[PDB]
Amino acid sequence: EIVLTQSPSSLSASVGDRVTITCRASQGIRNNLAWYQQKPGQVPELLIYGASNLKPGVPSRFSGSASGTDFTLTISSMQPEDVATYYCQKYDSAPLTFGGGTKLEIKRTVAAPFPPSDEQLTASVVCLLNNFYPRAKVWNSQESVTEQDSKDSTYSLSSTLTL
Amino acid sequence: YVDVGPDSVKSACIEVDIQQTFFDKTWPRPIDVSKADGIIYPQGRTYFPDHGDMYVYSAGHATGTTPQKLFVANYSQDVKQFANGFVVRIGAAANSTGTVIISTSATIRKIYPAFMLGSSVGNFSDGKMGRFFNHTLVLLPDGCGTLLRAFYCILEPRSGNHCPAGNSYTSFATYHTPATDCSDGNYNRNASLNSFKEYFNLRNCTFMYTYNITEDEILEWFGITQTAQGVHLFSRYVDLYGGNMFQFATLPVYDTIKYYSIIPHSIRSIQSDRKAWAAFYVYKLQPLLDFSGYIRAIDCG
Amino acid sequence: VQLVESGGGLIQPGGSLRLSCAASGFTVIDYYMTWVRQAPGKGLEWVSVIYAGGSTYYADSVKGRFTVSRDYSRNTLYLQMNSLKAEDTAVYYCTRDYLAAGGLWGQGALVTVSSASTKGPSVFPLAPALGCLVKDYFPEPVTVSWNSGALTSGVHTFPAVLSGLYSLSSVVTYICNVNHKPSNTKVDKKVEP
Repeated sequence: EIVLTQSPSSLSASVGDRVTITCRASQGIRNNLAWYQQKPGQVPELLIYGASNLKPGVPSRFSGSASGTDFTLTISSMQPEDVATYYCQKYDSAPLTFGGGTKLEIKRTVAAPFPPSDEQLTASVVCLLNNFYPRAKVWNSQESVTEQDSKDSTYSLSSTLTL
Repeated sequence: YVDVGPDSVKSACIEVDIQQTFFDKTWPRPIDVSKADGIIYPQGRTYFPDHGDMYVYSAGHATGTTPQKLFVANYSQDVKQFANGFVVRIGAAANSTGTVIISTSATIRKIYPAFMLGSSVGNFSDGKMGRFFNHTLVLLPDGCGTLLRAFYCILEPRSGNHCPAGNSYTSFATYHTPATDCSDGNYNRNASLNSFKEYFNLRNCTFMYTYNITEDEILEWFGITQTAQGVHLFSRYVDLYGGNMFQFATLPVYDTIKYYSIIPHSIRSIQSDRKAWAAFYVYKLQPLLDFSGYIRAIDCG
Repeated sequence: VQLVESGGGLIQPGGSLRLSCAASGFTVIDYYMTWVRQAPGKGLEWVSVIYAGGSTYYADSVKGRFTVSRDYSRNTLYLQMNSLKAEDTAVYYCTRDYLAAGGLWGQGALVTVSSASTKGPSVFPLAPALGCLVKDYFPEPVTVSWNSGALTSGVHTFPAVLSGLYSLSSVVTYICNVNHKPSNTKVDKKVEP
């Protein structure tokens, strides 16, 4: 059975780079491979149909490439806006198998950056720190290391300890 | 190269079911010479074929609410030869009782023919015949039987599901729906064109001509010839009930025509909307007259 | 052209559910349509496909439990789920055929399969950097806004992290407006200096 292996699963980009992703398959799918873009927090959207053709909605910068065995989704230039998760799909036959979505990022340097409420006095203690990149260890708790924000320039962390 | 519009945005051709046992219907009707049937009037002055071939168009499968997959026959696998030509008979057994092909019976209605004429024929990648190479001349009815388009272009098969260059392909067909494509006043003239573009991509179109036809229920005859000057179309405007062909258009086709193909048709209708349709006949124009003026012919042999 | 979905909520395991997708601007019978789910914190997954012609194909992990169909008169797309388990908790979508399979996409519907009873949140006062902490609510999500939509900049809302009860915070740098639809609760909280 045809398996769709999308690599890399995590993509690190800079201020200057051209996105290049591959999608290995174990059999022949004609050219019925679709590349989707999903901005996190929203429903995905279609980028390229046929692995080389462009959607009228999307611009011409995100230019596809040929498909010998692997399928390359090139992009002319890297911009702060293009941070999403890119997915494969094979609409060639009945099993329309997906894969993994590749998060993009924008380059930036290395930077550094709550008593419990009286009604519950349970007791929860939280700590705050913000505006750092990359994705820092910080005072029984459930640490919530939040994903770097959609800008990828900055984000914040917050974790709670319950007494 | 003319502009014909965009192409289909669908990523998968509609499923088609092919059957022959339910489509092999015996309706024997020979041709009588002394009937003024398929007799081309001489051109430039005022003063010829037999059971023939039969082609049936049937509505697709359906349920109580939503229509199911299409239903065609193997009228595309078989490929015939143009030779001198052929004579076209349409609207034969209308105004009578006929089955819905798919016990149930209804009144028989009229249908119009679509043709694909070319010189080089092979077969698809799967191994099924019916592929035309190089330039091909396509005559397509449009507007629910109130228009005729005729274009000259190359056809590129598509690689989607059920499409000629894809997976699980049975045949390519034309379809239209009566609820949306056909309406009073608001008729759609690009329905069958979109159904054709669903399967094939039209490239390098030299010409595209349109002719307007009035709705009727009249038994009709048609023909097409090729000479040194070009392709002559032999129909309606001059004679309507006598069945005598006359010229109305010359098409710049200079390559030799050697093969022709018929394109099956279907209508997306539910069980309650099933209407029987008329068989469409084509007779070979083997090279082999009483006047009234119009002719009203005896075989020498 | 647009698609709007409905029919999601908390369900005990071993029970059925239905999801409905309504389409505007076209007809369902023209193009094939796809049901695609996405687990919370996991990747996209293809649940089912229905083709023009009533040919339906389902995935191996959902075969024997889910069913896809459509209604012509209402222009609707239906997905029925039976013998549900905790694994089938995700956000589902209906998608329409276009240049590719997923050309049009939808809005999404969250389905939670668990036995825990529904409970509204217990918002807590701010601790001034200031925000309102939400605790012990079931199921997700809670919509959090500040100053009745006036505050949008500086708002960082964190996802809920798990007694199997959700808890989260929303820190800005002032009134916290939190709406929990499953419990039909709306809480407005004020901050102290």
